[PDB]
Amino acid sequence: DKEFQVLFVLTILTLISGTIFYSTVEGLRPIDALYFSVVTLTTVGCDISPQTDFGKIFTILYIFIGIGLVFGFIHKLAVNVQLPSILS
Amino acid sequence: DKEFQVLFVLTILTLISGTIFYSTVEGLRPIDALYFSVVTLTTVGCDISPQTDFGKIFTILYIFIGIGLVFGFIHKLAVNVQLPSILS
Amino acid sequence: DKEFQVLFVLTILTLISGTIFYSTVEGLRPIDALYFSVVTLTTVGCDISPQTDFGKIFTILYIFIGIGLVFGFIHKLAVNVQLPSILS
Amino acid sequence: DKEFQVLFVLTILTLISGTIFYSTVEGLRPIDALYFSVVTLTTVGCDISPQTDFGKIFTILYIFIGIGLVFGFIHKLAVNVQLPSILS
Ligand SMILES: [Ba+2]
Ligand SMILES: [Ba+2]
Ligand SMILES: [Rb+]
Ligand SMILES: [Rb+]
Repeated sequence: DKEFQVLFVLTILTLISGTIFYSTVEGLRPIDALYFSVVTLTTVGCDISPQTDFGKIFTILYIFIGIGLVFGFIHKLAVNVQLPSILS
Repeated sequence: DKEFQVLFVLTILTLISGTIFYSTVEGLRPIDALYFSVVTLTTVGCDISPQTDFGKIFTILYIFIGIGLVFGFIHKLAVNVQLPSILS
Repeated sequence: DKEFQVLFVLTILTLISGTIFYSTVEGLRPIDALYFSVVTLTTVGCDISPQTDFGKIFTILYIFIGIGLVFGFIHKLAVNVQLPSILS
Repeated sequence: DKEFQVLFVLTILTLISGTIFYSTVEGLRPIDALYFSVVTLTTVGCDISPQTDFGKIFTILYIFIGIGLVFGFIHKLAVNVQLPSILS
């Protein structure tokens, strides 16, 4: 699907931005930065929190911007891929 | 859009109320109070929990009143604003 | 509203059940048990986790049963109360 | 219902996969592995985070694949089963 493709690409770019930011500013390992971005944007959350004020401000903006996109991608993956394969 | 503007203003006022409350009652720094309000209303959560009973009661009420508004704002941002990707 | 009334009553009974359970089995203070039930059923989550296996099993069942009801109540409070008052 | 049964079976299989994985890779007790899978897929979250990189990668993928199915099961339970309250 085309819109699923654009949602996938935007989700990947968002997770890449989060990885880069949290590895630079918060000094996380790249895998830890990626995990934090993922559990944050899916609203799972973890015991980790940003320590710098820049990290906290960016996390607020990142949450507000990326929750909608990550969950649009999850919803489209569920409704246009997972449902037909289940029907099979 | 107008409804988007109402939702933005209400979200800002809700986060301001949360910031003021958690900086007064829970003694958090204002940036920390804002971060806690944001991660609470978006259901992300963090390792911080209110220590006073007043903080806990206010958080229960704050969750129930503000989750709907915050996620309405996120949805309207993602749909009525976050679609310039249609310029694909 | 009638269905809003039944959703409110069911949410109150669910939070009461959670308060009683987590104050007895997990030894929490009643306010702490109520706060844990609230942040759990709204998927906010907190740093607290049940220590007993009974608490963990009950929490799994409680999550699955009460997320749908708590969020039906939140959705109805947003759509049948908050929206018209906003329009005013 | 039949779709409810498919969703229940898929949810059980997903939680079983999560239990097995988190008990092997992360060394959790089986009850703890099941609890972590449940609170992760429902987006509640807990103070536990995977310690191995394999655990983190698997959790990212597990979140993205299972959130849709788990919440479809919760919705179908709450709507097609949790309405005997209509006997009001
Ligand atoms: Ba959620
Ligand atoms: Ba948490
Ligand atoms: Rb959540
Ligand atoms: Rb959470």
